[PDB]
Amino acid sequence: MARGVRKHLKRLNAPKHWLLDKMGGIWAPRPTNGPHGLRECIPLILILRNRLHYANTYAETSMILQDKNVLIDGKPRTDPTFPVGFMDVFEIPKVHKTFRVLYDVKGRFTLVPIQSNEAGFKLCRVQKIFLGDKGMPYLSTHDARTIRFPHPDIKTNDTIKINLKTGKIDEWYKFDIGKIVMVTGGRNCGRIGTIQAIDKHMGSYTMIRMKDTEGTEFLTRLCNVFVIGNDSPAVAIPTTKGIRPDIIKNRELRLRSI
Amino acid sequence: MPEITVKVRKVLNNPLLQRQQCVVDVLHPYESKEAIKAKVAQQLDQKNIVLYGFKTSFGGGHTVGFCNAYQNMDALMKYEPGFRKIRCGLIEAPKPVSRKQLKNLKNRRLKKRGTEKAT
Amino acid sequence: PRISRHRNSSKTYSTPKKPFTKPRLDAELKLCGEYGLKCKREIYRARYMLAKIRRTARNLLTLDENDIKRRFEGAALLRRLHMLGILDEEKDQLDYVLGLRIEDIFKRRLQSVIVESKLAKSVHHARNMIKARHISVGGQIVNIPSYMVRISNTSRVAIADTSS
Amino acid sequence: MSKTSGLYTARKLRTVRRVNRWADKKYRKAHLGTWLKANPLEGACMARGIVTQKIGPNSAVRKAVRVQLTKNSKKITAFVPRDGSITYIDNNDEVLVAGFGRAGRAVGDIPGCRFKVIKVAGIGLLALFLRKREKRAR
RNA sequence: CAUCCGGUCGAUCCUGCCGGAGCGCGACGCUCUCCCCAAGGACGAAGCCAUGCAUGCCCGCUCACCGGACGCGGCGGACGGCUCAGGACAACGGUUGCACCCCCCGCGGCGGUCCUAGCCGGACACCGCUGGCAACCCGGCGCCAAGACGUGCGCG
RNA sequence: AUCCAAGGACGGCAGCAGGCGCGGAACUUGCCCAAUGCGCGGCGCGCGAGGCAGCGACGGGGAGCGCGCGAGCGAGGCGGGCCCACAGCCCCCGCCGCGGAGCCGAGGGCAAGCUGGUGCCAGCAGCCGCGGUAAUUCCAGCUCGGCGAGCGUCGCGCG
Ligand SMILES: [Mg+2]
Repeated sequence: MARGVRKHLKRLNAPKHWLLDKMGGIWAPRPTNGPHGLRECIPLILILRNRLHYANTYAETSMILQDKNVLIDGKPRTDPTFPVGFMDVFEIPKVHKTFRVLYDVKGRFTLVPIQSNEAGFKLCRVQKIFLGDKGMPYLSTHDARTIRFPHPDIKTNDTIKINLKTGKIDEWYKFDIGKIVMVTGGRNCGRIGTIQAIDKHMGSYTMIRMKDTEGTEFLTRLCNVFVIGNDSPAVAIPTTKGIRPDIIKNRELRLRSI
Repeated sequence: MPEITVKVRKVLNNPLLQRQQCVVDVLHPYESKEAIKAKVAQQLDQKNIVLYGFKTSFGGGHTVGFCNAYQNMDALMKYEPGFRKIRCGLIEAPKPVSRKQLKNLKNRRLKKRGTEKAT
Repeated sequence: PRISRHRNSSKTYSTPKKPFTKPRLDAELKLCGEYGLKCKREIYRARYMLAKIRRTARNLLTLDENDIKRRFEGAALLRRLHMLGILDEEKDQLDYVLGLRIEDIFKRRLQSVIVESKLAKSVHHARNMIKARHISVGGQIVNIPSYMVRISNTSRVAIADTSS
Repeated sequence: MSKTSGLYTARKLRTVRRVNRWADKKYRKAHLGTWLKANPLEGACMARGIVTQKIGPNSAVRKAVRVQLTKNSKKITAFVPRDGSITYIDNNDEVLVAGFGRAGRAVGDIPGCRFKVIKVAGIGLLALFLRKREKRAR
């Protein structure tokens, strides 16, 4: 048993969806604690070197970050291993590139370019309501954020809209049947659909039944269901409408692209 | 002299690095990269460029590589692997010292106490 | 550990369970003579490939016609076989695959296409020419005798533009 | 019929096979442990020892030698096959001794011999019988 | 990628074993033109060790020398790497829980403190003089620095 | 187990190389942090982690010792490129141009036969068996067969 926490991470043990080459090396970046966890995040360096290709090595990323050339939720970050998660805001004013981090159908991270009208807020999921010191109510979110004195109408599992400049709630979408959702966990990551039914088993998980826009139906547990508006998404989403094609169609598309 | 036609591919702008990304392929069914520098310069100072990755395919017909055009020399001076600078006509390379002797010196120094500038 | 430990590797051929069998020896020698084969490991490689194709075809054939896996795998296998030219274009049923033989594999070798184009005097002459680097498959010169040529490049195998 | 065939009878089948599989001579000799302790070679491919004496329906006397294994200190006899190799072995010479084709059992008409000599002073017997190398150092 | 052959007899059919024929793991012998990939003191000695190396860095504290020394202080050294001795309802693998728990860095919040505040007090390090002992090790006196130590203004 | 100016002091390579012993059995006392990451810290430092090279028939893959009645082409050396932290190495370019196969066996299983020796001796032989004067099986020559830069022997597991 290791006498303390773990500071390394073998490349072969890294999450599958990060898409890291087997021969790249023995080691891989180790994300640091922050807004999101290890298995629900991705480091900055991977976005800035293996995707956008603005850097070729660790050193270039170090210089770019320490020069303060990237903003996260309106705040410059200088850690190459800082974790980037879901429904976050990515801005690079030098090239005027604004992205919101969402999930693709295949179950991997993607950058959705956006406008200036909606980059001042983010959507977050509320999953804990509790009493703090002196008995003052609080709440928490999927990005490790705490807000004091919320409205009583807000309950757990809901979704909250908050300005980037100020962490003040603007509007909240309830968790109810007939609302569009985005799956964010397991075999169905990235699929968009509307709720149809809710079944609860005492002392265990709660299962949600949704129907895609084209009629496909699927299930998952309530721990990975995210609300994105009332019958219509509040934010801009990737080109495809959360439709997971079959193997035949993907093979056809690959053949066309080749 | 078969005229050597050279292209540019995967061109990207790097205002963060103040440089321009480039993939260059040269068709010589070549002048040791020096003339390729001029050719890339005309495609996109001639000394604000550096060429590092250059391989020759089987048969020698096709050769592809990567470029790197910097806005000004100071940006290059700041952003450039040191050994690349030595390979290019940028700086002189001082005679390196073996790390073994450095390690021995460090250990001996760690041995002595107080003022150890003697060794 | 070193990164070299993760490099995969496997063999590519098999040896007959009964070695000394006169008909097999004579047939193998005859095939070497008609294809000018160096040693007997090439025939073993060919049999390995043929066995893989046959096993895949069998497994797909046991399944129902409307099986999604059956459709996918059969389509991929047929596409590969056709692009290689081993199987005729007019055939698109998995059943025909079981009737393939190593000779069809040999006919698509570089020496084969070289000879049937009348570009060479013989299989041995073709091999010796291939070694000296006088041949430009597609637009690229190739010095591998066992290089297999696809349909789209058979019309494009020429003499090296650099050879004397 | 004779054997059990009920749907809830796997335990009995496992026990029966476990008990009855000890009846095979080969399985016994391989998994019992007696042979490994009684074998002077202790499961090794071949051993290094020291020779100490030369001796030898068919009526042909076969040439062999008495040896003592360095790591074991028990005595055995190993038989030098190739012609003219008696003279190539001298008393008190280091040798390497392996086994015949049949593990454990005697081979051929030779009584009480179950090993072979394959090296003397570090030179392969085959390499010397064909004159490839020479034993001028000993 | 569902294979068999020789041996009990004066001859024949069986049971039954012996031997042969293939693959892989290692050791031994012989031999070896070219390229690519690539394991490598584990095999009842977790036996014994010369030699050399494997953990440093720096944001605070400069009347040190001409700021680089040094030392106080902070972070880290509990990660990484070697091996498989021990241990057989244990470890380990899948699946639950803490409404019986602890948790550095980091992220987000919160921040009300009972009874000289234009800024408090004394030390030690390095260092100067003086010295012990083969070596390892330290002693005594002496002014001086803190995001160090101590006290501490304040809406319970 | 070590040093001692004999009163005292000091150690734990199952970390990287190296050495003794053991065994059938296993490599350089090399260079560098440029890459992948870790600690500290702003325009960097350090890392026997890690990378590069050296030995290396554990082993795996791709070519070759000719085709033809004359031309061509390898390996090999000399120089320039490219690559590399520096050097190699692959590959490209000009000049001169080393063509080399062994290990088993020939009664059956099991594909593959001519003289001279010896005489139940010497030896072969996984089994059956040969050798007591043609020895189709030993020792040599010729011939022939198998695989092939690999071949054979020993022990273990699967079949
Ligand atoms: Mg008080």
